[PDB]
Amino acid sequence: ARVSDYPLANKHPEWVKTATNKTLDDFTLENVLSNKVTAQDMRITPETLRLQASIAKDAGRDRLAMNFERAAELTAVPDDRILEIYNALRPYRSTKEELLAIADDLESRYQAKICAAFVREAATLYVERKKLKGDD
Amino acid sequence: ARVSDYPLANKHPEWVKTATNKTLDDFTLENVLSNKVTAQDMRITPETLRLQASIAKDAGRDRLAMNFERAAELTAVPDDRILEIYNALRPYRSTKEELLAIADDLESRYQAKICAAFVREAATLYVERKKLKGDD
Amino acid sequence: MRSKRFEALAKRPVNQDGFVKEWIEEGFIAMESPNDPKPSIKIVNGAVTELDGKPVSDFDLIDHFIARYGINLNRAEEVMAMDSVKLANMLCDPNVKRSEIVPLTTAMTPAKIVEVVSHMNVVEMMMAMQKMRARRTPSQQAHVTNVKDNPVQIAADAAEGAWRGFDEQETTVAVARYAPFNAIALLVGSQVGRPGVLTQCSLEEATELKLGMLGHTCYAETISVYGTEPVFTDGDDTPWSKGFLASSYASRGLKMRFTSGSGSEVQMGYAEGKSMLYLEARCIYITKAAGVQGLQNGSVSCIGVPSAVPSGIRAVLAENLICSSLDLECASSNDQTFTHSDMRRTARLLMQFLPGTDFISSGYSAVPNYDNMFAGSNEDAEDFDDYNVIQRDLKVDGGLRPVREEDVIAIRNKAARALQAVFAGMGLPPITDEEVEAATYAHGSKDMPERNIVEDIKFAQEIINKNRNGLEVVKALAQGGFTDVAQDMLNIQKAKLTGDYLHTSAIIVGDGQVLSAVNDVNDYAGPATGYRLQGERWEEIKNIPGALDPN
Amino acid sequence: MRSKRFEALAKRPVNQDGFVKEWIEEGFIAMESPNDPKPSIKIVNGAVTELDGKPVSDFDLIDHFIARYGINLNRAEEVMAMDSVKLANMLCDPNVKRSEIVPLTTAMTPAKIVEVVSHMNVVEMMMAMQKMRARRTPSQQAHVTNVKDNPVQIAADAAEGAWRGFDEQETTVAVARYAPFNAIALLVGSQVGRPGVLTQCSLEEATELKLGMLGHTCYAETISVYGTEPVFTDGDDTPWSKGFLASSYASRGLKMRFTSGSGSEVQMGYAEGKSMLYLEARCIYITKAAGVQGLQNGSVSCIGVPSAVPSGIRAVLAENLICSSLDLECASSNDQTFTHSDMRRTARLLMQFLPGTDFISSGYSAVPNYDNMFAGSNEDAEDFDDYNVIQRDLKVDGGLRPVREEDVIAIRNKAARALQAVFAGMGLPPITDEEVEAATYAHGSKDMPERNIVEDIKFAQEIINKNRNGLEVVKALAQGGFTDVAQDMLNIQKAKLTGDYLHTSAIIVGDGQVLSAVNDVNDYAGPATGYRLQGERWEEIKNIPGALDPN
Amino acid sequence: GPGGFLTEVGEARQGTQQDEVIIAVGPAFGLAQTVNIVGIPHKSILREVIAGIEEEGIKARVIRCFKSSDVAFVAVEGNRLSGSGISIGIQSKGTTVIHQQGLPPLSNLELFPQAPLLTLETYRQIGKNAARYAKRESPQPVPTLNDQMARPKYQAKSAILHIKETKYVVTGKNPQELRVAL
Amino acid sequence: GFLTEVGEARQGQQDEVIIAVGPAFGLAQTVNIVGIPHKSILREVIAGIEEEGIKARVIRCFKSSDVAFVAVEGNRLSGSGISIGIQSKGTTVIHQQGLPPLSNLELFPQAPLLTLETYRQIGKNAARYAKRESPQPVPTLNDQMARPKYQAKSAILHIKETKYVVTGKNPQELRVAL
Ligand code: B12
Ligand code: B12
Ligand SMILES: C[C@H]1O[C@@H](n2cnc3c(N)ncnc32)[C@H](O)[C@@H]1O
Ligand SMILES: C[C@H]1O[C@@H](n2cnc3c(N)ncnc32)[C@H](O)[C@@H]1O
Ligand SMILES: [Ca+2]
Ligand SMILES: [Ca+2]
Ligand SMILES: [Cl-]
Ligand SMILES: [Cl-]
Ligand SMILES: [Cl-]
Ligand SMILES: [Cl-]
Ligand SMILES: [Cl-]
Ligand SMILES: [Cl-]
Ligand SMILES: [K+]
Ligand SMILES: [K+]
Ligand SMILES: [K+]
Ligand SMILES: [K+]
Repeated sequence: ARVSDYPLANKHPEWVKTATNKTLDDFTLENVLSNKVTAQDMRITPETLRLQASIAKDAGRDRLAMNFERAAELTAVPDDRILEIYNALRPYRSTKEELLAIADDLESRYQAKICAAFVREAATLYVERKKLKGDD
Repeated sequence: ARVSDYPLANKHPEWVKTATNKTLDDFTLENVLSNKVTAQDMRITPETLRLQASIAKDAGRDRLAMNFERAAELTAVPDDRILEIYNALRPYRSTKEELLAIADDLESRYQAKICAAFVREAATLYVERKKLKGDD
Repeated sequence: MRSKRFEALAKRPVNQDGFVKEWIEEGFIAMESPNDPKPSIKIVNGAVTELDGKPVSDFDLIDHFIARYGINLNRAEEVMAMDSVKLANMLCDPNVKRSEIVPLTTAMTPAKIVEVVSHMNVVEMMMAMQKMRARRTPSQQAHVTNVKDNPVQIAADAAEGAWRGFDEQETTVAVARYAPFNAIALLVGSQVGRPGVLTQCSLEEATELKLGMLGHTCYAETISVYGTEPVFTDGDDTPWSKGFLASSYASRGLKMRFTSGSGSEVQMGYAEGKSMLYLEARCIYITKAAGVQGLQNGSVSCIGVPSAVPSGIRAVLAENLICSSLDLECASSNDQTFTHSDMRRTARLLMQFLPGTDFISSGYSAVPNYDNMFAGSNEDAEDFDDYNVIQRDLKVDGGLRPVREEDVIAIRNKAARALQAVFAGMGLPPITDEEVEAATYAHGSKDMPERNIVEDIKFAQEIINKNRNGLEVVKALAQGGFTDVAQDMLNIQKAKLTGDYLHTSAIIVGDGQVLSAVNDVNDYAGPATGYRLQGERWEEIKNIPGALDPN
Repeated sequence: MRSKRFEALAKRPVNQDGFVKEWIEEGFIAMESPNDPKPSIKIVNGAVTELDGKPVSDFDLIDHFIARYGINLNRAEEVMAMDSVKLANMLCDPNVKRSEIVPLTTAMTPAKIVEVVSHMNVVEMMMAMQKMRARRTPSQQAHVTNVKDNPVQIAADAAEGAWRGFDEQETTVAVARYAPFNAIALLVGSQVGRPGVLTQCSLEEATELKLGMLGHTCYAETISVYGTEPVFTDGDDTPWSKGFLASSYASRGLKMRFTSGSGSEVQMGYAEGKSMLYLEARCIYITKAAGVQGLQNGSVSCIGVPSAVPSGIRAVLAENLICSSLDLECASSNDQTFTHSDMRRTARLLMQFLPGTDFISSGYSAVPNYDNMFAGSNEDAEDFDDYNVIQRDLKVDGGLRPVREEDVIAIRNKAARALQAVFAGMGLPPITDEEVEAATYAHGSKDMPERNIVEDIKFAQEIINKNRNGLEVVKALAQGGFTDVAQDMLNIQKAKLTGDYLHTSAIIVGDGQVLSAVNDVNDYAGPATGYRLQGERWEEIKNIPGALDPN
Repeated sequence: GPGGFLTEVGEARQGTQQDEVIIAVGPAFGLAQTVNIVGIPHKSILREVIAGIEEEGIKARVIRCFKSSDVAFVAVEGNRLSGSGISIGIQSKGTTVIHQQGLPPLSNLELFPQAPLLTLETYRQIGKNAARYAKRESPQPVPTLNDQMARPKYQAKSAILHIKETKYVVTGKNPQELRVAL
Repeated sequence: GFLTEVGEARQGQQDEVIIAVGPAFGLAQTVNIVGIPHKSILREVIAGIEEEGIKARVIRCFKSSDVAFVAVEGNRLSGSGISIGIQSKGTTVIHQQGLPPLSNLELFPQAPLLTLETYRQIGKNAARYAKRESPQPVPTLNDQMARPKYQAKSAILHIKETKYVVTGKNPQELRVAL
């Protein structure tokens, strides 16, 4: 997609589906009140994030697009697990083995390959820079 | 003179004399106390002003130079006559003839040709724009 | 015998401010420090072996993150060889396009871009900022807080701030357990005042992400990064945890920016002997490297540190300029108290107000400063009329507008009634009619009845513990007499499904129209080009209270 | 029921200011009026036959003077043919030299250059002003007055102001007959504070020239010109009488500038339906046409007129920029009260302070504003510490410096003692030791003993009527034990013999050295070029009172 | 026009006796405006100026001037006709000057350049001092009134009032002696 | 010299609150940022705890000078899970085991505003949290000029406090002079 395709809401509302194949028009007050749509339905998809990454690249923002690609992978990870992985990356929280296990989980369960490499990289550097459990 | 000749006080002090042919080093504290020099002696010359006009020209300031040329002529006019002529040019002070007489006197006493022409130019326009005595 | 002249001067508010002499060894120097490294880069087999004098064997986590993710290595050597004076000239030259500069700055090292901007005076920096600002239209962000965490007051103040022109609004908490109430009140009030205003609640990082996951915020900003490794560590993060956090927000469809700012490393005790501006450049490159679209900087909460030393307010403008020059959205501070002097705080604000940034202030206080729970802003609600007058004096769009008292009363009253309906529908501790009336006419929490704080924070934490989400708020409004506000709240939630407002500088204006640097690209090319205040927007700014019609 | 928010705002000082809606028919509009003429010039036989749409047959005295003397006809067809947007771009482009622009701007008609600068925002105007300013070094001018015309206080305040950094100082009179005393006191005190400071006494024109002829002033500035013929007439001059007066000053070796400023024609009742900026352009071209080297403008004493209407403070910067672009010294106002608000007056000041002009202020009040006989300045003596702090915050040379109380006491005391010796030597009504002490420690005239004003003005007018000249002051100092001050007074008089300080932007610095645009030409070419605050001057500005050593 | 209290009784003639002071009012004084810039009535101003002149044993004569609305030039027309050479010029908005024959038009003996600060007591003292100048005394000048916020509060209002005053200028019309209804 | 070490702090039993002080508290600095003596500060915090029938146990922490991490090492050792962290310059936090390190139960983020009455009330509230009560939070103190007056001084005091950090060294129990 190009800059001219942005914003999706104003140019291509029909490009936008949710994780449960609902559309933007499905989210009405009537459908919220009747529970025809719920919070489970209201979550951005990896396809939408990858379309926005395409627009970011067309806008000259390659790093923003890389962020969107990592986010696309992370849509498959549940909220509680997202919080667990974020906390494990904070200083002195994790053993190296725990970080490598998170990376293996990202790759083998959620196919979050970029995010898994990102965590493996942190693991290696947390050894060198002494930010693992027991280093404080 | 050119801008490389400026300031005269540093580059060419000997180019500066006063109305009574005193030089800058004549104005010492002791010469003032002994009345060896007086206020009559402390007046800029047309020669100095015409030098500064040439410097103004060299600095790209032709109108400033023309002001300095008028000022050179006016050094010859006594203080109280300067004030009389200035006042005569203010609105509703003079008849057309009174301004033309001032111009002719500027030339005959002081050879102030540029200033005399300036006064005649004003006199002509004061008729058209009704700024003579009796026009208010 | 005293000089009465000096006795008069000693009483002046500015002489209550904190000033210090430069202290190089501990980083108490704003910019242009002798301990700062000389710009350099070396690359072998596509990987950085040296960064600003430091070999890769000595890299800390910040060096590694920037060297691996933050610099375009294909042009870094070429750009390093460029004359930093010529680059600074290009920055402020109206005839060098923004798109010609971004490929150069994104190939610079942190020390290099600091060397570039340090050749500039503040006039040159402002001239460059109006060009490098990513979004063509400037905007504004407000604080909405009070010392009681009173939710009725937050809703009313938020409606008023939205009505005055703020496109983002921010709350935070005196008592951390109150946060879900503060966030919901801010969101409801903001949508009442102008549907589309984006809202955030600034908390501890794990807490703020969870609150956003439940749908009670629109975005996050205070996602902090730091310029030395020991300070980053006491900030309870690394570049990798903060980069993962950034992508986590995006994966929930939530807009976010980082926050940094000169002087944080001094305040937190480990400047590593470096100037504030050099360390801040490291923070800006961490933000770029993480793929984060924007950054709140300009010292922000640590403004007492650069302001204490020479050229500190110039350094603050410089760090905003580095941010925008690296093609990041800049929410440019002007949000935190540093002086007792009205003259001095106005000079500090004008550096960003005059050229315009993506958010001229990243937290103008929309409440009187006694209620500001970020310990006071550089502007507050009692400055609203002055701010509008200066817009009109200078023909500068500062993002705000004059408003009518009758309109503000009505919008505050509607916001308080809407929140009353939410609390009733969600079985939260009641908002009384007396409180609705008080919030309508209040200046701040001095004018509000006392609430039962113990009961409020019990129910607020139950929102977290029971995972009560934003659709409960939509339903409560829809079923409590506010179907209009319910629809606007649903529309704000629907913005999280499209990814549109994840892009650089994105806000939501008008009829749900996303406005970002993508579709509002800054195209500055000198006089009579780029953003110009004109048309109906200029008519709005001219119409200040008290202008007598002389004929 | 009232909103307490609006009750708080209604009490703000800014809401005491006078604001009006635009009134186009009477010229109550700052710039960009529909009635302003479009640019045009027709030249036949080397003479202008049409100027900005007006045929020569419709010319008033102002048109005739501008058309005959004020426009560089040698580049007039080229610049008239150039696009005004491109010209505005050239003004702020750091790589288009001032020397390349001046031949073209001086060839513009008044409406043309107004059209050019009206394409600019204030950031662009400041970017241009730092380049178009004639003198490379910025300077500063102060008021020294009090409501009693107390000469002892004037001498002491003048010494302090010179010590703080002002290179020009200006007095005027509550009672016009006091003027010779005010002028002598100002001159003596200024030379005590810093030998070389230039002094003026602002009076009715014929009175002021006579006072300068007697040697009791160094220069004159308030040599007023006006932008419509009926207003010029009530100002008691024509372009020809003011041009003759300009040459009269030069013929006595006295530096002078004109004064104009937006809004005078509205204040004096005849704007001829034109915007303030267009009429002010006419005033700037009258100054150019007269061959006068410089101009005080930026609304000056009529600042309540443009500030009342939209874009008035921007227009004030525009008229300063027009002045400098026409290769005139610009003494850029910031000398007159227009607001109750500290925020508002700081924004108005920074427009000139940030880029620098030949005199950033043409009348910073060196006394508390209650003593300011120009009815108050935009800055006064109680702002001295704020002004120095902002210089340090922004690394901007505003022309002033921090000073020690002990030094100011000593310099004020020496000035008061020197004037006491002058008055004794000249047989004037005595200055008592009590008055010397009072002036040493005064903040203003509230701290001074009452003088016999009737006796003072008797002897003051005798100075005029008996033509008592400046050498009497020199003699009295020398005979009363102030040989050094006598020498410095004599040196000031000697500067009237060389013509050197008659040139564009001239001041006298250091050891009698003239510093003007001729030997200090502005060579701005972007970052790291032109005037930069650095070295010992920067060390001086950093050393503000209260900066604690941190370790 | 409402509030009228000034009747033109013919062209003012030059006084010959030295024991008079002329109060010269601008062309709109007491006509299109009946109060000064802060609402003091023109009748009360004139009452006090007249009373101050007369209480010094000097006669007060009132004229209206037309050729300019500028208060200096109004006063100058008055000082030409005043038998003492002393005049007081008063603008509708309240600005006042004590003038003297032989001085430059924009010079003066005393000047009151911030009309918003003048009280009825000031106006009486202005009349007293003018009469004392007519008696060739050197009176203590009326104490200086100066308010650094007067221009911020009132300059725009002053400009608007003066624009309105100027509409009553009549080129070439000599001053008219006034009969005062007091 | 009113604080003496009595050995490594051990895990608590459930009727106690730990006051965890920073590594320079009562040593290189003996007053807080506005001159209140550390001895008086601890006196009032302890007295507020004991007024509630709860025991006060004071420790010094070394691994970080940050008051959140000082309080965290206190709440892991506290038999109630409740701790009070105090920096030399006076910043104070009531913390709770299980919260994120930079969260808390109550926070006092403007040290210049605290009085000895505030410190006594902070101890009182912590002891009530230890008893699983829900006390009214200590009223918010907020001064928009506190940072303008004191942030540079706060930074300098904290730079000096930070010199006493010791990586890897566990907290030491302190005896408070009578
Ligand atoms: C604004 C101002 C002007 C303005 C407007 C004048 C106008 N006629 O509209 C401008 C800049 C054009 C101006 C010019 C002059 N001014 Co003037 N002016 C002031 C100033 C700074 C403030 C007055 C003000 O805003 N008052 C508040 C308003 C609300 O009250 P107001 O009564 O309506 O104010 C009016 C009078 O002040 C009047 N006015 C202003 N200046 C003068 C001078 C004279 C002689 C007279 C009769 C009236 C007059 O104009 C104002 C607007 O209508 C005063 C300083 C002060 N201490 O007050 C000097 C001041 C009064 N002016 C002075 C002088 C010397 C002059 C000039 C003679 C200078 C010259 N180079 O020719 C001219 C006179 C021109 C004229 N026809 O009046 C001196 C008077 C000294 C004395 N004791 O006699 C003062 C004290 C200081 C100064 N040097 O500027 N002035
Ligand atoms: C300056 C400031 C910061 C600075 C300095 C922190 C530091 N450790 O040096 C910066 C910007 C780095 C910062 C970061 C954070 N802050 Co903070 N901070 C402030 C602010 C705006 C002003 C405090 C001040 O200047 N006081 C005046 C000085 C003279 O007194 P002082 O006692 O010396 O001040 C110290 C404390 O305020 C302390 N501090 C500051 N923030 C925080 C947060 C926590 C949890 C703790 C224990 C201490 C602490 O740092 C100051 C200097 O040492 C306050 C607002 C307020 N209402 O006070 C928020 C505030 C206290 N911070 C807060 C938060 C949430 C945080 C973060 C957790 C946010 C994050 N993204 O992680 C981090 C914590 C990092 C840390 N290790 O402390 C919240 C606390 C909410 C609550 N009730 O728990 C507040 C109320 C508002 C806010 N959202 O910013 N903060
Ligand atoms: C107010 C919020 O903004 C963030 N914040 C404010 N100022 C800075 C700074 N200089 N550096 C890093 N983060 C900052 C913190 O997260 C704080 O809690
Ligand atoms: C203060 C002195 O400066 C001059 N002065 C001040 N402001 C202006 C203006 N806008 N136009 C012309 N002259 C002015 C007058 O001479 C006045 O007396
Ligand atoms: Ca913010
Ligand atoms: Ca001046
Ligand atoms: Cl990128
Ligand atoms: Cl020229
Ligand atoms: Cl220093
Ligand atoms: Cl610089
Ligand atoms: Cl308008
Ligand atoms: Cl513009
Ligand atoms: K946060
Ligand atoms: K930083
Ligand atoms: K003058
Ligand atoms: K003008």
